[PDB]
Amino acid sequence: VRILIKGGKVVNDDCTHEADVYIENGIIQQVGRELMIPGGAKVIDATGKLVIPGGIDTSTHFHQTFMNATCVDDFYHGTKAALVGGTTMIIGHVLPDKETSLVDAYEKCRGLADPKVCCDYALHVGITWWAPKVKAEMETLVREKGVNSFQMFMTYKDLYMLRDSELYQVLHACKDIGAIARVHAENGELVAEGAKEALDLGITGPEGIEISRPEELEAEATHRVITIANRTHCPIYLVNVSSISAGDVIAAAKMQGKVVLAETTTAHATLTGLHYYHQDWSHAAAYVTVPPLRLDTNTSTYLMSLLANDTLNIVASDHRPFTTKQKAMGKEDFTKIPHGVSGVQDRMSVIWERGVVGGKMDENRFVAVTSSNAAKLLNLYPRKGRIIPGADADVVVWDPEATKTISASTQVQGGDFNLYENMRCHGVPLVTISRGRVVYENGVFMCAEGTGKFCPLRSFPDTVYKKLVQREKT
Amino acid sequence: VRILIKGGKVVNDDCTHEADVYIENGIIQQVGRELMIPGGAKVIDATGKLVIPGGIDTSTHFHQTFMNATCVDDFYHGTKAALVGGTTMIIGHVLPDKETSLVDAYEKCRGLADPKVCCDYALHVGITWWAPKVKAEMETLVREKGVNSFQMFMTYKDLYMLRDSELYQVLHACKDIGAIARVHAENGELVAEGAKEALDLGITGPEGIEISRPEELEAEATHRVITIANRTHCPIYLVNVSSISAGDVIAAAKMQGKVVLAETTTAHATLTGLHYYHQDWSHAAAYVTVPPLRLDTNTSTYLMSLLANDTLNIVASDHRPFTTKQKAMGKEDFTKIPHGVSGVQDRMSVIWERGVVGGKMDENRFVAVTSSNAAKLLNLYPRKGRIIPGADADVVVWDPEATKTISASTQVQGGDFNLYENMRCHGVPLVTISRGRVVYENGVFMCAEGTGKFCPLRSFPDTVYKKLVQREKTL
Amino acid sequence: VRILIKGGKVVNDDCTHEADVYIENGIIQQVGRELMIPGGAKVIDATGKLVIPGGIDTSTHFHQTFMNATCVDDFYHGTKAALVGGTTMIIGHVLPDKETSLVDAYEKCRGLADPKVCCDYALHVGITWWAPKVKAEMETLVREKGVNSFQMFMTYKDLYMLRDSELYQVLHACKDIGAIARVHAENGELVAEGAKEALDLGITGPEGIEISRPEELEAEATHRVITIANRTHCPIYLVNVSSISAGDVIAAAKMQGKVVLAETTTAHATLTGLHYYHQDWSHAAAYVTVPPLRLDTNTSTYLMSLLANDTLNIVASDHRPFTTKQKAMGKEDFTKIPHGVSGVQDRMSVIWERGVVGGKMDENRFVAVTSSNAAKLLNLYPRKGRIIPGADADVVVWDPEATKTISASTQVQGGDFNLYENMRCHGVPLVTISRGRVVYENGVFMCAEGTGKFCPLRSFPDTVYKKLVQREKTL
Amino acid sequence: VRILIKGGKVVNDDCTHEADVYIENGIIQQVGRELMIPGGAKVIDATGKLVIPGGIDTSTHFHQTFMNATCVDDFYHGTKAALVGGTTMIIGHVLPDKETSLVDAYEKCRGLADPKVCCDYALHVGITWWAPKVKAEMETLVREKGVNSFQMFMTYKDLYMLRDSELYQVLHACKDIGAIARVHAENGELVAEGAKEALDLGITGPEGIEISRPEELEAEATHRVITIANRTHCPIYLVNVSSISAGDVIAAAKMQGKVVLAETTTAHATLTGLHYYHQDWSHAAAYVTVPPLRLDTNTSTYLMSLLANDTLNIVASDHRPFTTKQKAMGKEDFTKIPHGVSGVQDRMSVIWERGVVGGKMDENRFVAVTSSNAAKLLNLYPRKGRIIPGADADVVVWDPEATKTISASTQVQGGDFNLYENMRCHGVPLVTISRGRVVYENGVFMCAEGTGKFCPLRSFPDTVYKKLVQREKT
Repeated sequence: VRILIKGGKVVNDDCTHEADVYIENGIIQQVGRELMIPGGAKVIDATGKLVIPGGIDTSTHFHQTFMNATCVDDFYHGTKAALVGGTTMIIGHVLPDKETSLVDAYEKCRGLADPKVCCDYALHVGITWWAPKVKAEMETLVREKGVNSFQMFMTYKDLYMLRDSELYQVLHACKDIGAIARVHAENGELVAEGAKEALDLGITGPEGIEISRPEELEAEATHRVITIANRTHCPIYLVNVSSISAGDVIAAAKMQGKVVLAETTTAHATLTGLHYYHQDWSHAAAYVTVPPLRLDTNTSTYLMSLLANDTLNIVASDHRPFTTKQKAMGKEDFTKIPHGVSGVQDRMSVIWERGVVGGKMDENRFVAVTSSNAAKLLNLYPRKGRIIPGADADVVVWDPEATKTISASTQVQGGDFNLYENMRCHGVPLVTISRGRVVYENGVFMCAEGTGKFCPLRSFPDTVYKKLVQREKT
Repeated sequence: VRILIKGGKVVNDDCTHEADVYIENGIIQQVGRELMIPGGAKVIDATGKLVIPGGIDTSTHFHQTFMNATCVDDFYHGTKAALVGGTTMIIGHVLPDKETSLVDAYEKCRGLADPKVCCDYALHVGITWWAPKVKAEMETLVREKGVNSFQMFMTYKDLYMLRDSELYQVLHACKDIGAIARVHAENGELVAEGAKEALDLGITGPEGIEISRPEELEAEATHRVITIANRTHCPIYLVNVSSISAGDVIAAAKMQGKVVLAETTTAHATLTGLHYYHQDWSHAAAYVTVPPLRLDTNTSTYLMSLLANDTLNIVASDHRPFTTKQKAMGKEDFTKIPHGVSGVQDRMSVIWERGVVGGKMDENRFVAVTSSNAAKLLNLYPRKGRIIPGADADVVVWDPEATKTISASTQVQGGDFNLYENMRCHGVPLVTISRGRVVYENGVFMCAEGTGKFCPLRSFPDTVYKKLVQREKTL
Repeated sequence: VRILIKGGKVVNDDCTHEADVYIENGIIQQVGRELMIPGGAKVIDATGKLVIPGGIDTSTHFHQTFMNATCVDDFYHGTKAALVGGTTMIIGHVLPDKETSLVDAYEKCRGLADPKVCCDYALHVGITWWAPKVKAEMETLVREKGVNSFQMFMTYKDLYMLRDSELYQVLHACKDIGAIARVHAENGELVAEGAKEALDLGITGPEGIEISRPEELEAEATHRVITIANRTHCPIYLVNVSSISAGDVIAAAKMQGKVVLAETTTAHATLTGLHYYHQDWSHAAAYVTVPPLRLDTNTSTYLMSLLANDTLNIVASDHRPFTTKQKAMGKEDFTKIPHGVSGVQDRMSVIWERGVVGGKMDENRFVAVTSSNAAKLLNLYPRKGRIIPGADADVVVWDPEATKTISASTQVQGGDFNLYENMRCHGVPLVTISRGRVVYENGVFMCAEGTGKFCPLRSFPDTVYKKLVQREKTL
Repeated sequence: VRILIKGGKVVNDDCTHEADVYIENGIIQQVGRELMIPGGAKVIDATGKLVIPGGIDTSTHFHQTFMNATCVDDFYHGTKAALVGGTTMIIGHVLPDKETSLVDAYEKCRGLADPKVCCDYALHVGITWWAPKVKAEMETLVREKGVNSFQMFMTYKDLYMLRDSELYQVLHACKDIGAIARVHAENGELVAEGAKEALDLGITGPEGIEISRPEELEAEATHRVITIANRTHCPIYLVNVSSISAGDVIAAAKMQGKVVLAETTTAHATLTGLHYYHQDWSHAAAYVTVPPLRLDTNTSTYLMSLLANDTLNIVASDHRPFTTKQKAMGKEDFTKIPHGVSGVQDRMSVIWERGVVGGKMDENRFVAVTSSNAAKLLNLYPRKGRIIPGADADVVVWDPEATKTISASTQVQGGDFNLYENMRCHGVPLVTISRGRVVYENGVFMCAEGTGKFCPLRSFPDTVYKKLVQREKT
């Protein structure tokens, strides 16, 4: 399959230039103004369009059972939805139950994904308890199974939560093997007490998700894990950053030279918690995730600014849709509403609209936060996240002058609601190319299940570790 | 005993005015310009002097056995040193070991203090472990043993440290019975790992106390306990605040309306951690306390500004002297150097010198940080911490033109070193009056052991709790 | 006139206690529990009530002509409204035009006020231009006309604005004569350009007042004047603090030990700029003042926390009401809407409701922000701002269980709107006493015009300057 | 001239990879692992070396008369010194006297530089007063004379200082033509009063430079000009940032999405004001510049962290050496010591040593702050600041395992002192290539005067303006 993308502007995270792109055998072969190529190529007319690295979504939960509900999208449907939305790689989550094997949970995931994915992928592994067995398994995963990133929780007391002593040991273990420590930082003791107290106060509706875990619980846990990480000399990556208070902690730490990276989600960057107070229970429940969307109307604008200014590095969907019927497990008790929202298909368009069209960042910074920063952290740059010769041919022809009104009735991602219903969004993937084949064009998707491949992720990504390895020389 | 303090300026925390003060039967009877009094009063000449409430020292450790050493000063010597240095009330610590009775520990302390104290006193009670028996003991102490303040530690893993879940319950229990929760906020897991790591690196000298617990450990724990307290709705009182980082956390919280109070020590407000690097091991060890003094040379100036600005409310000595021989338990392993410094006799003069003479605060703010704020928090204001009619006659005649230079060779407090050696002090107590008797005058102390009394401390002090009643209606 | 206030709780800024208060010849003679007094005193029943120092309102504009409109309330009506609302002292503004005499302007004000005031008063003097004649007039005012506070503006380009070089000299001159420098800190060049730009964009409605001067203009000017004051060593007092951004600058400065004080208005501490977008033009215009109320809904809560935390020291009304007809001068051009709102009668009740009932501060902090801090800054403490023997008898019997709802239809202050329309207030003055006479009781005001007196204000108030003496020795 | 650089690692601001580089006719022709090239090329053995974009020094003052002293380095000697130190482009300053023509001052500079420069260069133009004539001249310079950057001062009352009203008009004028506004932000009224007061207090020694302009004067002016710029919608570029207080202002503004960029100097990033108290007057005077080095021992470490974290974008030398004899004009009155220090030759090595070796940033971030960020701001990226095919052949073979001890006795830059005397610095330019010729190798410099060329700088650099032009669409 030989593809010539003609007439567009190549947009990488560093700059934009007019150039044609020639793809063959899964790889970008040439980029330049006037290309000499063999005849017979599929020609895509990208006049007026931007030719960008396909999106890399660093947080997705295809096929995951969580809080007794099973995500509506499996690996085929999730990756299809990602491609239609202009994302060409997904990183999925493995979440072993406490005191169960990390490797078994990883293998189960590999089995669900390998025969089904439409696009390239890799996996983060959840560290949900600690013991010498767990440490050995971390070493195995990094050495043999193409993992370089672990996910920890400071919340979910009695299910997934790690205590300070255990985080210390975890982070020490991650740095010794060159892994990235992702952490969900909310104070789990206080979250547990807050939910019990909210229920006692008769707050049983979805707004309990906000009331029971005010932002100071995030700011506190964020401060604490950054301190633990600085003492262990481990790089720390905060996830689902949701609040001004937490953002301010991260910015203060970075100011002091601490080795801190952070991700937010589309929803936290663009939506407010007023959705929890909607008159329709089902609408309100669809927005329930953690940390929750905050009521302060300035929060989404602030987080967008931080994404533009590199206080936050990366934006992910955190895609974990449930049906209305599954969400309704919590109809009489908000603590049982399963945490999760839809977004894998929405991410690129929503961030283009609120970020770029809204004047918060430019097109190059859009590429950085949707693909290039992630590729770097993943140790896959410039194989991914960059339009250059030699890179993987994961490419999106992006129409910056098309709008689509977003609606659940027209989406292919799972869920009964779309969080961005009726939003007019001015940026559209016109063509999605994955592994050097057109998989989405003229509004039609086509790609066989299992076409995508697992991409092993190598330890010690320079973007983080070159600096750290140098500090420890003294 | 009838006393007339004539010719001075009365300095309270609100303002200064020229007035005489007449005392009888332990109580200030009159304050005013041309007083009509029965003849035969002892007349003290205070012309050129300031008449101030006696110092209230909210943290002292007389007779305490800690880290295998027992504090040099008992309740007689400690309270005498206090009085000579212009402090007329001390609050002592009780520290029951894990799984042992709080009441028994409090009773033992009362037994050691009641016959020995020279000045009024009360006691904080340490909460070092948690269980239903502990909660019942807290209730007993507040309901009938005159306690209204508990001390907890987020550090000293496996000795005194409470875990986060325990601290939540402890703070709920404190606010239910109207107590103040004092907390020593350093991250105890990180302190434990830092010390181990420092030793493994061959850092065994006194500077290990700094290296092993950098200020981020105090800032993190300070932030965490403020957050816990906010969720429990308990007033929270941070102790031994040592760092810019921690002070900034406290200020950011107060900005947000959180119910946060904070104390620092004389040493933290005036000295730097350079002392840990002194060529004499014994000198360095004498400065070892926790959180440690910080190397950042701006630290003491900043903490003094916060005391002036009311980000920090109160200055204490945290008096817990040990000898060089005792300190030498750690000569080859800094983690065994027992934590504690001398200061109960130095506090008023040193804070006067660095605070008032240094231009960071005026004489009225000096009274607030040395007596009045403490009296309010203890529920003893204006009985203490104010020169007014009706108040207890705990009064100091303070000379703001003094010729003193501090030296260990002339102090009466315990310890082989004085942290402030050779410091020139312009403010000193000329006369100390406690319970309406002169106990120190013309450089001579006289007071019989056991003259001081325990002062039961009433729960739900208004200065903290009156606000909290209305605040609760909105939460 | 002899008055006995019996059965109440005395609430000063330090603490609350049950006590009776006996007044004679304009002065509080006794405070205490079972008072021995001559018979035939007027007895006021204060059981269930709080006895507080009367309010001191540090910013009022009675009789002022401003922006081509003349304030609805003169000195009689303004002071009557004050007294009905529980405020017993007002500080008025003098504002001489550029190149005109400060003294003549002060004398004219004294002429308008002396025969009309119902309560005690004093005056701030505006410094709107600079030259040797001005410096000589400042000196005259402080040396013999009882002024100790000057007001300057960093905005109103070409009307009242001082340039940076002039402000430096003005502040040096103020600290030399021991005055307090009040400053309205918005960037006047940017305010001028913002207004022009807003009009050019067709923004002509009242919301222009917000759009044209966003909070960064106040934060920038606030930072700049603090910096100027620090270099001149002059105490600096920020007025009408309106924003989170400005408040954060002030707090950051105080953290650094700068000599900074700050006032806000009732409206800024309680209301938002949403009022500018009201469908009735007249309603929107009634809220127009500078700096404007801010749209950020967290603003008033934050400023109230700063008042509770002492980042802000004092709350004033800034009373300058205009009618709807006067305000309508700007119906087609918001820049001509004269700046000013009603509030002198509302201040005590509104701050009680949002401050004390809201749980942001307690009753004692309420006294500090409404009288005591002002008395200190004015050099009138404890003559005013404290219920003690010897103090002036300016006293309010305050009912903390009141049934009032605020409405313009029942107010006695001027203006067609009341900013707080329909607000339920639990705290109201039952009795107001001024100069030791009852002037308001049983809902009836009675006081003859001119009963109030000018109170000369002495230079170098200790609360600011006593520190500065020692600080100067280190600089 | 045909050059093959073989065996090294190409280090750009985004990543490092092993690759050979082939240069011909002033331009990088190929980059790649195994190159097919015509025979007869000059071969440089870069095994063990890093192949980097040559340094771009955005602030130099060759031939400038300032404070009645004339800089010791002219355009030949300055640019030679730059090349020996691994900097291949310099941006010089034009500073018209108040009420004199901007264009005449630019033309005089062009005349001094064109026949003398050894390396490529361009010029910033000082706006030292304001009137309608000045605005017309700005338009001319941008339209016709290859200027896109103006330098303003908030200090030097009565010589160069602009007042608030004049800055407003200046910044409005700069944004309308797509220029960058560089500003030296110290409060000039307060600086003037502070120097008068210091002298009155009998402080006449070099330490007066600190005492008379404490950091709050910078923080205040920095806050103010950022506010002016935000109101005018003009990009603002702070220069010679020197203090924690000012850095904190810049970081707070960036957090809020304001369009703020900032530069520091080598000396501010690495040295403290204790040098003002040296026992030798001449040593102390050599460090006198503005804003002054600060006494707070944490300042240089903090500013280095900010350079690593992108609070500060760019590091320049601000090279303006004077002799001991010229500095001594201020022997009895510090206010007459002419402001200026040597550094053009030191910059790359000092920042490599303190930045990279000290573990504050990695090698890629070193390239960003020494060349790539500047190229972007200058509208010259990726022509400069990047090793890629098509880029200008301005390249340095950098030895990361060589130390040189810095000493004035061995430098080629001007001045009697070197601020970094005796510093052991572990990174060395082994080879400097400018315009595709070797100009420095085996420790020997060779390049004819006038070989370098003026590089016109085009208006509206995307890195700043693409975002801004979008904001003003609403």
